[PDB]
Order: sequence, then structure tokens, then C-alpha cells
Amino acid sequence: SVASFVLLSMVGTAVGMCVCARRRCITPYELTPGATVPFLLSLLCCV
Amino acid sequence: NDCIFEVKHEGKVMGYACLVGDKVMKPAHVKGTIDNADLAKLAFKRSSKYDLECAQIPVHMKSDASKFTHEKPEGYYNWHHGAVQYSGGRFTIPTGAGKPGDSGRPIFDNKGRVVAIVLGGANEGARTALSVVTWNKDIVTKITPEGAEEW
Amino acid sequence: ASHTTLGVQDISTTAMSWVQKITGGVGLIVAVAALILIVVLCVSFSRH
Repeated sequence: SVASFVLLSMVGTAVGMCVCARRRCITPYELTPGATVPFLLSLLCCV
Repeated sequence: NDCIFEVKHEGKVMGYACLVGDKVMKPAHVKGTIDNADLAKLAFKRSSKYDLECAQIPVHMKSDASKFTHEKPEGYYNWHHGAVQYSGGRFTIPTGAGKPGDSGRPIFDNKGRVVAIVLGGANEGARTALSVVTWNKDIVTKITPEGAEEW
Repeated sequence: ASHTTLGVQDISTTAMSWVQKITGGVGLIVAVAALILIVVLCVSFSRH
């Protein structure tokens, strides 16, 4: 029971950190007037 | 005349919001609410790296937008209180022009195109240097001289 | 009885083999996530 709880915690941390990185990667492009996000990031990375 | 709006908090004017391109911009350190009823209901995203906030412009207000550009050759430029000089990568204003409480005003090119948004300045005897928010192709930057203080 | 008792570390070879596989797979998923965060945070800092 104890080991099962810990392993569920560690996988949760992996998902949370990926969420944090997406925000900082895309934020600059949303403030420039008239700018268009590049295709690679638009679809694949920081999607 | 029409593209600039006043920001008021408890009857006092703190700054201005400008309508450029397809977004509505406002410096992030300025408190208060927007005078216009329709704009007050939009949701904004904040970023303390650049002290800026932006959103998408609603449709039926589109005719009031100004134009913008990204080329900055050396020469003379204009704003509300007179002329401004750009040389060596800095904005120059003759001292005493400008007082705190006048943030959020655009700087215009020769044809009237918006090039920068000013927030604060530094103190020097004869001429003063400014801190501005500018842009380039697909990015945004912030230029800050030594010793600048917020307006 | 004519022998001593057993401790926590005395388990079968097959059971120990399964413990390594499950623990390692989780650890890999965390490490890759941490690598992505460091590169994006570093490149953001120097760009400004």
C-alpha cells in the first residue's frame, strides 16, 4: 500500500513539470502584434 | 485622439491603454480599471518578465486600430509633448519634459506609425534616457537604462 | 526448528528481478521530463 502511493506521486510530478514548461515557451509569441507562431512549436513542441 | 483611452481608479487618472494592431495593451504595474464599458469585460494574460498585458480586440471596434512598423532607422520622431531623438540605441528627451503619471503613451514615426510604448525614464542633467517596450519580427524586448525610475 | 529465521532482504531471485524493472521505468520518465525543463529555462534566461 505504501509503495503504491509513492509511485503514483512520482508519475504525477512528471506531468506537472511538462505543463509548466509549455507556458513559458509559448508566452512571448502571444504578445507580439502581428506575429505568427512557427509550425514546429505550433504542433509538436509546447503544443 | 480615438485610439488612446484613460484608466481611472477612485477618480484619479493613472495611465492609458493603447489599441495597436489586433491587441489591446496596458502596462502591468498600473492599477485601476478601463473607462470603456465593453473593454472592461475581456480577460487578460499577464507576464512579469515584460510588465505587459494583452488580449484580442473585439470585432466591431476594428476600424479604430492604428498601424505599426518594425524598422527603426536613425532620425527624428514625435510624441505628444514634442520631439524625440533616437541615436546610438537610446531615446533622448530634453530634461524636464514628462512627469510621473504619464505612462502608456505611444511614440509615432514620421507617417504616424506606432513604434514603441514608454514606461519610465532615467535622470540626467541635460538630456534624459527612457525605458521602453519595443518589438521585432516575432519577439518582444525591453530596453532599460541604468538608474531608471518608474513613472 | 533447526534453523534460524529470515530477514527482509532474503527474497527470491525472480521477485527481485521484477522490482528492478518497475522501479527503473518510472525513474526514466521523470529524468526525461527534468531534461526538458532545464533546456527551456536556460535558453529563456540567456535570450533576454
